Amino acid sequence: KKSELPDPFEKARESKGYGEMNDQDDPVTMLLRHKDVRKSAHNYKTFQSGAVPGRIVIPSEVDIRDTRQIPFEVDPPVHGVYRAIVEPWFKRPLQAEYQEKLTAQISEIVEETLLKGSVEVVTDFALRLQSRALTLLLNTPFSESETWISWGTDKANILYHYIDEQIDRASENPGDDMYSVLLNSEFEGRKLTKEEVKGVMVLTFAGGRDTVINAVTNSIAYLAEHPEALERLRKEPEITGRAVEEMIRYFSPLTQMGRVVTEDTHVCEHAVKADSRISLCWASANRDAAVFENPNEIVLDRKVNPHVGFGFSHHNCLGATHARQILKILLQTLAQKVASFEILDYKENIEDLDHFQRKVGFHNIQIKFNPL
Ligand code: HEM
Repeated sequence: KKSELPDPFEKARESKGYGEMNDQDDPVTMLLRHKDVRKSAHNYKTFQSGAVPGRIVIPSEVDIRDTRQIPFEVDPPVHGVYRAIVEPWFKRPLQAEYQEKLTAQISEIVEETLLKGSVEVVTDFALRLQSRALTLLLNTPFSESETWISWGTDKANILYHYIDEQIDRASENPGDDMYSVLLNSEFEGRKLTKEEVKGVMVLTFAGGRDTVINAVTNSIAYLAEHPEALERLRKEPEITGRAVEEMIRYFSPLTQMGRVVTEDTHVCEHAVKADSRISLCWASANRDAAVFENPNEIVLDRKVNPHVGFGFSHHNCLGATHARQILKILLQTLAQKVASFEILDYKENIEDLDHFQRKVGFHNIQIKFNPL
C-alpha cells in the first residue's frame, strides 16, 4: 500500500477517454487512452510542440521563460536536424567506461547508506545519485554535483543564469564538456549560437531532475515492500532490463505533456478547438487495461511492454539511455548488497490535476537499509 501509485484516471479513461483541467487561463483536454496518446503523439501537424516557449508544459511556463527548448519545442522537419546533432552525445551512457564510473558512484552511495542505517531517500540518496550521475552525462568535473545538490528539491532564473555562465565560460575556454561540444556542433553548416545551446542545456537539467529522483525513490520504496522481487533480481540478473522498463511504466514519473491544437478536430468524439491545449497523459496510457495485463501491478519480468513512460515517436526521451543505466545499476547494486528495508515515515507528493489527484512519489521517505 505505501509504495502503491493508484491510477486516478480509470473511470474517466474507460467512460469518456478524456479529462479536463484548468491551468492559468489556458485550459487542457487530457487524452487518457494508450491508442489515442500514441496517434496524437505521432501527429505533430495537428498537435504541435513548436509553440510559444513554455506553453506545452503543465503547468504552463510562458510567464517564467523566453528561451525555446531544443529539441523539445521544435516540430519536424527541423526537429530531426537538432536531434541528430545531440543524439550521439546522449547515447554515451552505453559505453563501458561510463557505466564503470556510474557503478562506482552507485556502489559508494549504497555502502555509505548501509553505514548510516537509515536515511531520508529523496534528498540524502536520490538527489545525490542524480546529481553525481549528471556529471558523467555532461562530462564536467565531479565537484559540480555539489552545486546541483545545494539547489535542493525568479526561482527558475537561478538555473537560467547559471547555464548562461557556463556557456560563457565554455566560449572563452573550450574543453570537453557538453557546453563546449554543443558550441562546436553544426546546424546546416553553421555553429550553434549560445541561445540554441541554452535551449538544449536548460531542457537537459530540467527534464532529468525530478523524473530521475522520483524513479529512484519509487524503486526503493517498492523493493522495501516486495522482498520476493529483491530476491528475484539477486538470483535472476537477466530480468533487470525488463524490470526497469516495467518500473518506468508503472511509476510514469513524467505524468503528462501538452501539445497545442492547430486546427479543429475531435478525439474520442469530443471536439477540440484550434489554439487550445491537449495533454498526452503517459501515466494513464500506461495503465490502459486494453493493452497491459495486470496493469495496476508491477510484473517484474514483463516481456510485452509497449509503455509510453519515455514518450512516443518524434520527441521520445533523449535521457532514456542515461536513466535506464542508472536504474539497471541501482537495482543490481541493491540486490547484491541489501537484505531488506523498512519504511519508517513518509509524506506523499500528490500532483494537483484538478479533478485528478495523482501520487507521483514522495516529498520525503525515511528508509532503513539492512546489510547482507
Ligand atoms: C525516468 C526518467 C525520465 C522520464 C520518465 C522521462 C520522460 C520523458 C518523456 C515522456 C518525454 C517526452 C516529452 C514529449 O513528448 O514532449 C521526454 C523527453 C525528453 N527527455 Fe526525458 N525523461 C526522463 C529522464 C530524462 C533525463 C535524465 C534527461 C536528460 C538528462 C531527459 C531529457 C529529455 C529530453 C531532452 C527530451 C526531449 C526529446 C525531444 O524533444 O526530441 N529525460 N522525457
